[PDB]
Amino acid sequence: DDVRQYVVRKPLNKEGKKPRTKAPKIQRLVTPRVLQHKRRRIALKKQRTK
RNA sequence: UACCUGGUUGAUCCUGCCAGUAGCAUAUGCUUGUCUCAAAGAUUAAGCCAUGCAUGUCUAAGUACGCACGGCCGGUACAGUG
Repeated sequence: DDVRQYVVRKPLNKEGKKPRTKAPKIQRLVTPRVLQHKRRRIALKKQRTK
């Protein structure tokens, strides 16, 4: 199930500006970038043994 | 430039120290147009201190839901500045 689906969103309704909603940056979220970093670390191990 | 002048005796020479003389430091006095460098609360009290300042710091790369601002496109977690 998707954690990013269920984020607690915060409204923002101040006069003189457009009413908008903010959401936080989710931490400890698996993304392609952390997986790419993991692959890079294992690659560094590979070249060191070679 | 390895230089001298004077002072004891009625007069001569000498030992001898002193005064003058030149440099360096500090202080001070009088005077003082221009320009270039430039020391400067050590000496006496490592005495005592009013007030202000003398040490802070962010990149693409630790943490951003402060609308403090700010475009989306709209379920697009997080634009970006901060």
